[PDB]
Amino acid sequence: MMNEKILIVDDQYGIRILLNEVFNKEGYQTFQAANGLQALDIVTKERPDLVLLDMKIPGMDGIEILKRMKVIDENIRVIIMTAYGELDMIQESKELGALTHFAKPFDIDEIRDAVKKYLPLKSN
Repeated sequence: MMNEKILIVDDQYGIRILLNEVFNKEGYQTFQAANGLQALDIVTKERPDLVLLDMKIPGMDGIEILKRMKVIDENIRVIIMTAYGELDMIQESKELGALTHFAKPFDIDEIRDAVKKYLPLKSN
């Protein structure tokens, strides 16, 4: 316990400001990205333990991005965000290296709850 680097990977604007302000006051230094390529760049200059991959990006599937994250360090918690039902490679995704897979529309309460339950942060 002694760090809090998060990386929000996504292109659609809007949610990037929700996870930012929320993880901003809560006490988390999250960043912003888009193409998996960038997510890796910041992951190498920051090496965050929480990586959010949005499969709703208009370009490619982050599925491969994760494979690269775990390959670097199996001790890297990387969450995902896609359909909240049709499990398309979501059940196996975690098996490789993905805590859980949120979806949209999601609730800032369930997001700050799981994250706060995963990584430890100044509380009380």
